[PDB]
Amino acid sequence: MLTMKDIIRDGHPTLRQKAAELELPLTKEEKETLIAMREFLVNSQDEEIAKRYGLRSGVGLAAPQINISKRMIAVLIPDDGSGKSYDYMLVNPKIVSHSVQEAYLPTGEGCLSVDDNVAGLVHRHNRITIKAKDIEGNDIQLRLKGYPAIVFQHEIDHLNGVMFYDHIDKDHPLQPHTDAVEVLEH
Ligand SMILES: CCCCC[C@H](CC(=O)NO)C(=O)N[C@H](C(=O)N1CCC[C@H]1CO)C(C)C
Ligand SMILES: [Zn+2]
Repeated sequence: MLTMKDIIRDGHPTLRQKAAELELPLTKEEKETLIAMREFLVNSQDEEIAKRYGLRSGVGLAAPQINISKRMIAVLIPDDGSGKSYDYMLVNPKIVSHSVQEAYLPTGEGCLSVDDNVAGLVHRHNRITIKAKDIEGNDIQLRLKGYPAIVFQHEIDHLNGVMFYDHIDKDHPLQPHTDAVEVLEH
């Protein structure tokens, strides 16, 4: 069972490296790792379990965050009320296309590897199309918008050694870009 002790903190060199592409099929160890990454999110979102193991609630996790420099991510965004939910374990995810229009969460973003909050808007693409493989090597192509698009971009960034605060404007951190879409926290 993965817990906060497995999540490396900001400053660790692995978080700034470029994660390595995965060869398909994945080995048994890599599959178990990806499943455990997803299980971590599940547990983090369970009030009782998260309390018992002092887990910080999260909706996404990238292999580099547990010191594994491989291009694998897990996203677990619960139903927001629209009936839409996102439960994906992706291998070699890549954004193949995206909108020019940007989007951002009004209160900024948080990271499991970053202990203290960092104020500032993180502008990302409002719409993206991702191609990736699933845990069994099959093909997956997602068309995402708004909140989920932001979460997947946050995770993919980890695979390229990019941290959310890298996007924050030094001078005007809370100034939304022209025509950027404000995404309600959901
Ligand atoms: C904008 C991108 C969001 C997805 C990623 C992050 C987790 C992370 O560090 N991934 O690499 C997350 O879940 N962050 C948390 C988060 O913002 N959450 C988790 C559940 C609901 C929501 C609001 O608190 C925080 C509090 C650590
Ligand atoms: Zn993060």
